[PDB]
Amino acid sequence: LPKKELNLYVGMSSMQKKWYKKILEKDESKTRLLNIMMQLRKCCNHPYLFDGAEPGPPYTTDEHLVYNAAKLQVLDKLLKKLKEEGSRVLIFSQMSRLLDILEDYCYFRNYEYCRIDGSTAHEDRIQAIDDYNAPDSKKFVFLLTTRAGGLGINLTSADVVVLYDS
DNA sequence: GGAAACAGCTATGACCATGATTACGCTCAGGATGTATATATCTGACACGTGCCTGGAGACTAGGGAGTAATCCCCTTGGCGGTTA
Repeated sequence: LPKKELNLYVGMSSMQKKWYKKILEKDESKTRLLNIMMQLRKCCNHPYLFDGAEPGPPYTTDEHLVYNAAKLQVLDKLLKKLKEEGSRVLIFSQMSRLLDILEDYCYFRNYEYCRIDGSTAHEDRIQAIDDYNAPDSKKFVFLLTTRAGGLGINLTSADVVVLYDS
């Protein structure tokens, strides 16, 4: 059985277009751009990563996060579809900090999962893998990094794997 | 009927409360003192004219400092992963 591949070209969120211009035109201000590569990469990845895109002193946790994000709207659609389809999904990303927001947004949707990140533990890696690969595991999603997570482990219990970033 | 025993009354001392007195401080008094003020008058120093002259300001040439292009490559940068003190 082969594998399918689709590249979900989604438009960059209009809400963060303010800050994306604020990065291109150097408009928010008075910070580093020593690696314009990464700065645009983080804005390409997620807006709240720039330390002030989340204005709330209580830091509200609601649909605004998926609202202000370009990708998570398609993610929310695909998570709803794959939940009914029973697809056991794996998510890969580069920024461990971004995964915190996904961990927070996983809490919002109340999914079971296990978060493996660079330098979590030794026994925690084993146990989180076991719970995810446990038979009939309801851990519908699985947070994982890119350069720390997928270098030899087998996840045949899963079928669909999604990249947040390239 | 007498003696003991207890109870109540009385007085006195003790202790606390109030009144006065005093002393000390201070804040007014008042004196002492030293300071500001004004004024009228010297006077020396600062400002200004005069003369002069030599640096300043052009005027002119020439030759390499500075300026730019192109090139490159090494290095700083940043995020992570995983340790541990």
